[PDB]
Amino acid sequence: ALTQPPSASGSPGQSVTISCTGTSSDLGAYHFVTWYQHYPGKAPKVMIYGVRKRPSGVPDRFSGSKSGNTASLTVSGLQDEDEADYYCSSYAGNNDFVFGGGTKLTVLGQPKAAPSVTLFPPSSEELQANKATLVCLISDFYPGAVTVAWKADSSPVKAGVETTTPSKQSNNKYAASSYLSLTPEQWKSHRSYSCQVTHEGSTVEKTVAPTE
Amino acid sequence: FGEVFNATRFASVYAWNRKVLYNSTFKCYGVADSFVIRGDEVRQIAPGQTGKIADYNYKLPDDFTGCVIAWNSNNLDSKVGGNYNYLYRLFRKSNLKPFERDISTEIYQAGSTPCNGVEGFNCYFPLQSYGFQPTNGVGYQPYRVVVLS
Amino acid sequence: QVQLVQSEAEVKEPGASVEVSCKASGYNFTNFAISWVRQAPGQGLEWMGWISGYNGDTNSAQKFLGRVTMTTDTSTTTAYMELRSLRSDDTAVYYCAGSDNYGFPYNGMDVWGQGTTVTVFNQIKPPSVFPLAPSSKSTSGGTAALGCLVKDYFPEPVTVSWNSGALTSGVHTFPAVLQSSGLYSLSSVVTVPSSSLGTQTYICNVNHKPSNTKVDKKVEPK
Ligand SMILES: *[C@@H]1O[C@H](CO)[C@@H](O)[C@H](O)[C@H]1NC(C)=O
Ligand SMILES: *[C@@H]1O[C@H](CO)[C@@H](O)[C@H](O)[C@H]1NC(C)=O
Repeated sequence: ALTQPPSASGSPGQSVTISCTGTSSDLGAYHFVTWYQHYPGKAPKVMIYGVRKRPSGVPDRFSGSKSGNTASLTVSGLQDEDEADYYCSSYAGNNDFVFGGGTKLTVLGQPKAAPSVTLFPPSSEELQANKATLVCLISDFYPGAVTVAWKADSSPVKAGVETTTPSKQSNNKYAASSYLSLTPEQWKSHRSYSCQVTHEGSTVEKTVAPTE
Repeated sequence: FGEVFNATRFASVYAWNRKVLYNSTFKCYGVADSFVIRGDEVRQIAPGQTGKIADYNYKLPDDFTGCVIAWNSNNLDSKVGGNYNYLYRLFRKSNLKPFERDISTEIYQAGSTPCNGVEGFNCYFPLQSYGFQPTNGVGYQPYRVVVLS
Repeated sequence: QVQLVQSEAEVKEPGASVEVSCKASGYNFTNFAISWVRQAPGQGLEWMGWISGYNGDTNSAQKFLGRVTMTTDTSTTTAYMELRSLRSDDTAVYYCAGSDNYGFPYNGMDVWGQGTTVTVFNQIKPPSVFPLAPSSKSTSGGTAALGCLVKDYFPEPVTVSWNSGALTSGVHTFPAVLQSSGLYSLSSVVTVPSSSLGTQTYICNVNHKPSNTKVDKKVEPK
């Protein structure tokens, strides 16, 4: 997989650049970087192929380039029709592809809003049922795209994580939730856990500890 | 030999140049050609080898009587953003016979749609730039190669 | 360039197999490379593999190595993708995509299908309702968040009220997460004055009609 920011945004007319980080065996090795525009429901659409070339019919306000192991896609004069998910992809060297995680591109209809984060440890009831769940609630952020990461004593946790897609609140801001599922022994064998929410380059971290 | 080994700039492998040093690789066979490739592709500069470099760029015959020299030039041939001035041939309709050079840039037609000299979604520019970076793994770093025939 | 036509939506159960068709719609796949790409709910695009309609060269992603089979009948010009022993996290939209290419589509895929939704459904499961107790450090002047975790039910929907609907202000019910197990979980939190923690009772009311279940969970201070 390639690495992409979760959210890129701008007001109508501005220029937005989405970066995409790969390795020297894909992005660094080839000029086969393709950017796909996607709206869930419809099929992906090629916007840039090669690294910088535009298929016919794609507006010239889309441009692409790369440097070392980092490719990038820039949209000039942002229009509402450009709001979508964008996936970088590359030839990976052995008749295969590698995709990025996707970036939601938002045409800012209101000012940015940083998220509020609330973290709940497992209830004693659930531990009595031989289960454990940390609950991370994220609300009031804009635009509606975040990255959630879980850590246990600085060690990244990627097993047992479930995260919603953001959903719009009544106030046009967005909410989301993440859940970390542990066994009670797992929950007790660490000294602290944390939920980390990244939104437009800014991070909020909440921490719970079994002995506090 | 100084005009070769001690040259400022080296050629790309697709456009390779023709023209006691024992005191990275000094493998001799049975006992001058200049270009730059990445370190992992140096093994293809030997008789009977296959790969993108051996088959599309520089080919040595199995009857080779000579010496293949190489040294790490990452310090010289890498830029932090990538040195895209060094390239190799990614596509070709056939392999080169021994000691043949190909400097063409005709668009490679990979599908049924003709190219008519234009790069397209299935119409490839046949040369691929290396983009050498100084922090690349040493197998991906550039190596200057001199083949004595 | 959406032009390929794919088979209708599929509803399968864990452990079954599925086969998606992709008809060329007027082309001849003899000069087409075919790729398959899936998207699971709330996730990104995922390349599954590719087959050459010209000479049959196939490659699969390491994730699906041994589980997927791609074939083409250029007689009817139809591509096929079989995925064996479905798990609940195989629930996704599956796209076939093509390009005019006798070898690998190095630039990716030009022509696309409309997608085929494949749902691996679960057995109906009642939820487990757990309290998320307010902070043990809540003092009179402050506000306190307390909630209900509704874990591992199937299918949607679930309704949550507080004090039988008497309490509406400050309530936030988060939309459920579709976990990789195929089950849903959601949370509902209300923000209250901490001064009321010792005098006021807070009860969430969870209704899950598909499993004919109702839970009333009192959330007490830590
Ligand atoms: C390159 O230059 C150094 C010193 O300038 C010299 O010792 C060396 O022999 C030269 N190499 C060749 C091949 O002449
Ligand atoms: C597709 O092309 C092949 C090869 O010429 C041919 O045998 C086959 O009948 C064609 N099918 C259709 C539907 O055109």
